[PDB]
This record gives sequence, structure tokens and C-alpha cells, in this order.
Amino acid sequence: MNVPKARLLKVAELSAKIFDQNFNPSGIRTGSKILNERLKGPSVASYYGNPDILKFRHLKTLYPDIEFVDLEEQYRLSMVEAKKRRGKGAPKKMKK
Amino acid sequence: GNFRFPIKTKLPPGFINARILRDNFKRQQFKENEILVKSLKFIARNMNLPTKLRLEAQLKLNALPNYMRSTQIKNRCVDSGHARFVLSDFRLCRYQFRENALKGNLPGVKKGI
Amino acid sequence: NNKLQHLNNMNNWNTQIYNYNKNMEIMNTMNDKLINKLLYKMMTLKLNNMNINKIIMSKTINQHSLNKLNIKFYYYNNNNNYYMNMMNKLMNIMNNNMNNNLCNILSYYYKKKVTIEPIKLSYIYLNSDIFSKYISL
Amino acid sequence: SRSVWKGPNIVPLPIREAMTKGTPIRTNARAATILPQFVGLKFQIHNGKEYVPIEISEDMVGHKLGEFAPTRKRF
RNA sequence: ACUUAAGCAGUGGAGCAUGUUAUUUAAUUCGAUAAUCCACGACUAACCUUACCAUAUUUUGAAUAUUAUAAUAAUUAU
RNA sequence: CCAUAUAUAUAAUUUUAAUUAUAUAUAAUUUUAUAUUAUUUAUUAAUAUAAAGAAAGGAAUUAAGACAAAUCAUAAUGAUCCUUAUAAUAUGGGUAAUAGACGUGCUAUAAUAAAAUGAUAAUAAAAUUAUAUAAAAUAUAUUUAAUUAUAUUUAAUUAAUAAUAUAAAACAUUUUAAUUUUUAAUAUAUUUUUUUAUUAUAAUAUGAAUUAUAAUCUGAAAUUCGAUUAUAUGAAAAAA
Ligand SMILES: [Mg+2]
Ligand SMILES: [Mg+2]
Ligand SMILES: [Mg+2]
Ligand SMILES: [Mg+2]
Repeated sequence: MNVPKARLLKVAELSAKIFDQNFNPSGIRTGSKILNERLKGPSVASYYGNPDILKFRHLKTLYPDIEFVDLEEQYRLSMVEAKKRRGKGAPKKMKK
Repeated sequence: GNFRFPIKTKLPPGFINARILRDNFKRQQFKENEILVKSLKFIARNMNLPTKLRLEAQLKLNALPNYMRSTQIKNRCVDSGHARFVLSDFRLCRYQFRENALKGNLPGVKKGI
Repeated sequence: NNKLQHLNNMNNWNTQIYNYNKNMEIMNTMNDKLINKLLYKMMTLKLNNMNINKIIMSKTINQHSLNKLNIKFYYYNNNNNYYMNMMNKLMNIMNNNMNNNLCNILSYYYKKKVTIEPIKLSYIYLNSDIFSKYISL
Repeated sequence: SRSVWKGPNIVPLPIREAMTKGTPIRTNARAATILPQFVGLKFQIHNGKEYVPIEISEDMVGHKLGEFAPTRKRF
């Protein structure tokens, strides 16, 4: 207060120069927040897990000797066959 | 033809439904377009620059598709696909969080005393 | 005070992990769940037809250390010197295969070293999970 | 945008055809500010079901297009 | 013996917020109805959420398997 | 098992809150000695008195019936139904419309009660900060400053370390319509921030809904339909 404003302004400018800080005495909205804002892209994209996972489909390629039975697909196929037997199968999809 | 969305996005590794797929699409496209959107916002919100550049940046921001907006990302349960009552500490709805905590799938979680 | 007279509270949780980066901890929990489901799917093995063996295994214990992951799990199965049965091949691809063993792929999945530890239980009523999965069939 | 320092919220609009051929501009963009150069032009603003036709006057400047296409019936 | 009766502390006529109901609506997404009373989930609905309305718009689409043509590699041999 | 009280260990008391932190362990369902009254009469209860006590609370933990369920959004499987549609994507709208009706809360209707002020800063706990938090400072509202809200700029901290954040009521002084219980001019006084004497002197300075202007925050976007600030407004609300 008693100390003049010019001295404090010089101190502020010079200190901002030393520590690689930008000095904006005018108060104008330069928008430096956007440049200095951290990126949230990778964390947001990693919400559901990394997309590269070993799938049952891949097993036949990886281990030819071992023959893996996925029970859920067998159940689904047998259910489709059961509906196929009684004529309750899905109508054929229209060809374009 | 082959895929609902303009760009090819890999399938999530867990439970899948339509809304999870839309969420994943918007999330990945946000990852890819974040830097462009931030640069456009900088040029739009920087009053130092000429007004014409600011208006051009604003118009280009308005022209972007919905799958690039940050706000449109909503956190969903990764086990049931629900969008409400989702705990971000586990990304699970309160019910799935309860079952996983009881079964011990969540590390460190316990019953309150 | 003694490890032969009590069970560590750590062993209560299936995934036992602590990471300063909580997002990585959540990712590891999700990975443990998905890999456990995949391990479940790989437990049925048929040779041609009419040879469908079904190995019943409990839920996997994912021991997360700083430099390594260990996927411990218990399983039930069921001239033997000169050949290999389906379960033995399954375990040998879990750990022993030179080229594309499962633990290397899981190491690339987790970005840390991975090992898998199957343990045989000769009965079915020595583990609640295995017993329930057996009587389900 | 809303804050006056941010200026108006401009969106793409086929205005040049309406500045030469006098044709109405049919738009769903209810969130677009009516600029001073929109005066005298004919707009057809979506209200969710139909397209309300309006003519832009000087008193409409500053306001937004959707304000003159009511979305619901009064009663 | 729930619950009641008593004693105490309150709250309780208005405005708003937030629900349900009725009515309207293009939609006002979903909830009850065998006569006391009760359709009533919100850890945040501008877009997304969303499930509803209008208008366009996609058609093996999200996966598994089959049978085929194109590039990529690995080998043997083009 | 918590909480409580203690003991040991750990911390080179600058990650300091050693009044603390978290591991192990102990302790209680309190133990006793009498008096009186009851007693199945003592080797028993009701009390009361005395003595040693820190010791006074809490949660969880099982089955059997019976009812209710599809936002059973507490799921699975099956049955049936659509497969240019009851599946899928985009733009906008709606879920906020109001004659009404009833629940739930917030703000009020004034003096055992509201407002202003109170810097070597009256006094906490439990939390949160890598998909952050935002200190101090400068500038504008705005006015010597303060307060409050934004703007500019990011200091530390990714944490027993720095920030969110100087907790507020409490307490002290002052003011406060209705109130001629007040203020004002002359005098007056051993009530002086005050007393006396003569003249003068139903909604308020409660309430903040609603409406208007102009700015601001988030976001790409605030019209339907968000929040915030200032300047005008100033409704209903009194009795039972
Ligand atoms: Mg959101
Ligand atoms: Mg939509
Ligand atoms: Mg919507
Ligand atoms: Mg007032």
C-alpha cells in the first residue's frame, strides 16, 4: 500500500520472467488455462478395459492340440436347433 | 452396412449392450479429438486475437459431431450397463457393487462395522 | 500372530492388490474378472467326440506383487507314462509351452510378469466353490 | 454464447441462397442467435414436430430462433 | 403384548422447491385398481443420460461358426 | 468385533497432530461388607449405605412358515412375439405444459430475536485432491480499506507435509417497525451512552416470492430448460 505500485509491478514482471511464467497485468482473457489444461483422453478411453484380450475365438489358433469346448455357445446352438426343429426359427433376413 | 458408427472402434472386453457401445464410441472419439477441440476452444476464447478468428473457431466447434463432445460421456456400470447410481471408485452400479463386494471381487472392500 | 493358525485377511479378497494409481487398480480388478471368466471357459476339453472332460475349478486368486502377478487356482479332474491327457496339455500350455504359453500372453495383457499356479484337489468336498460347481452338473 | 464477451453463438446456415433467392431457411438449430444480418429473412424453425415459419425483425435480434417456435401447446 | 390413552418437545393455514395424481399434449417414458388408506425409484434429465414424440436414416448389425475371393507374413517350392 | 481405560513396540518429536498414529496384549457379564424389607428364609432378590473400580454404550452373527415382485433396475433360464422393425444411428422436442387435488422439504410471519462488526485471527470432527485442487497476489463491481462475486496467474500437494478451509453458533458492542416505550429545540441534573420539565414528533427498517435491466460461471450449446452477481420490484404471510 505505502510501497508504490510501480516497484511491485517490476518485481512481478521480473519474477514471472525468471520462473518461465507469463505476465498479464492487463487482465485480458488470453485463455492460457486451455493451453495449461491437462489432457483426460487416455483415462477416459480406458474406462472399459484395454481392448486387446485373449478371447475364446483365439484359442484354436494358439493351441491346436488342445480342443476347447465353450459350453455357452454349445447351449446357444442347441437352443437354435431346438427352435429350428419346431419351425420357430427366425424369419430369413431380407436381402437388400 | 457393417458398423453403426462412422469410425471403427474396437469392442469393449466385458459386458456389452447398445448403450455401452455408444459410450465407448464417444469415449474413444473424445480421446482422438481432444487436442483439436482444445485448440479450437483456445482460439475461440482468446480475446487477444481478431474477432473473425474467434468466430471461425466457434463455428468450427459448432460444426463438430456429437461423438466429440466432452460432456456427452456418461459413466456406466461395466457389469450391467446401467447409467445411474454408478460408483466411479469401481465403475459399478450400487447393486453390482454390492454383489461384487459380498463375493470379494473388489480389493479391500469390507462390510461396515 | 501365527500363519499356521489363521487365514490372512488379504486372502478374503479374490484380487489382492494395492496401487497408488487407483485407476490402474480398477483396471487390474476388471482384468482379473475377465481373465477368470476366460479361464472358466477353457476348462472343458473334448477329444473327438464322447470324450468330454469337464475340469471344475474354484475362483482364481490373483496375487498382485510389485514385479509379478500369480494366478493361483484349485481344480478337480476325473500306461499313463507314455502319453499326455487333455488336462496335462492344458496345464502345460498354462505354463510350460515355449512359444505361445498362456502366461506370456497374460503378461502382455497386464504389462507385468505373470505366472499361473493350478493345484489339484483329489476330492470335490474339499472346496465349497468346486463342490458347488460339481453338483451343479 | 450467453456471456456477452463470448459473443453470439453462430452456427452454419444456408444464408447466401436466402440472401439471393429469397427462399426460407429451414432449420432445427433452435440454439442459434439471431444476428443483425438475419433481419428480413424468412426462417422455418423446428419445434420437434413441425416447422413454424417466421420473418426476422429488428426486435428479434439478440434473441434465439427457438424462442418463437413454441414446443408445447398452451393448455 | 404390538399399536393406542397420558406427559414433553415440536411441526402444522402463506410463498417456493420436489414428488404423485388429474387434465392437456405429438410425446408429456415406465409404476396402482377384489371398497379404510395407498400408482410416489433418483448418489444431480439442457445435448448424452433415454427408456417417449416428430423427421430422416442403417439392415448378418455386438458375438460364435460355416463356405468362398483379395493383401499380409511364415515356412516348404511361381 | 467396535467404542472406552491401560501396558509393550514403533516415530532419529521438521510428514509433529507424542494431547498424536497403528500393531500386539490385558480388563468387566463388575467384585465385595454390612443394614432394612421380603424370601422357597440363606449359600436368595429389592433397595440403601460404605470399599476397590476408567468401566457407561453398541453392532453383527440361524433357520421354518406366510405374504408381496416384473424400474425383478435384485437376475437367470425357459415360453411366446418383431426381424425394412417392437432391432440400430442422427437432428430437434419432451420427461419442466396447468383448472386443480394431496404428500415431502426449504424460507417466513420480529425483541427468551433478527441484522452489522469483532487480524498477532475464540473452539472441531470426518473427509477429498493424476478424468484435480486450486493458495497468496493484482484488477473490476466499488467505495480508504474490509467483506462478497467474478476476472488474470498458477505457489505447493498427488498428500500425517500443501489446498479445499481463519468452522459457525457461542461471547462482546450497536441497531432494530409496531412503540408519543421514539427522535428534535430550549433549559436541567450527584442517573451524563443518562434523568427531569415545556413544547414539537393493521405487513414495518419483518418477509423475499414475483417482475425488469445489465453483467458473470460450466459447456460446443443455457430458447424451450441451468446456476451466480449487482441495480429496481416488494406479493402472500399476523388471530384460532
Ligand atoms: Mg454428465
Ligand atoms: Mg436424442
Ligand atoms: Mg434428452
Ligand atoms: Mg428485507
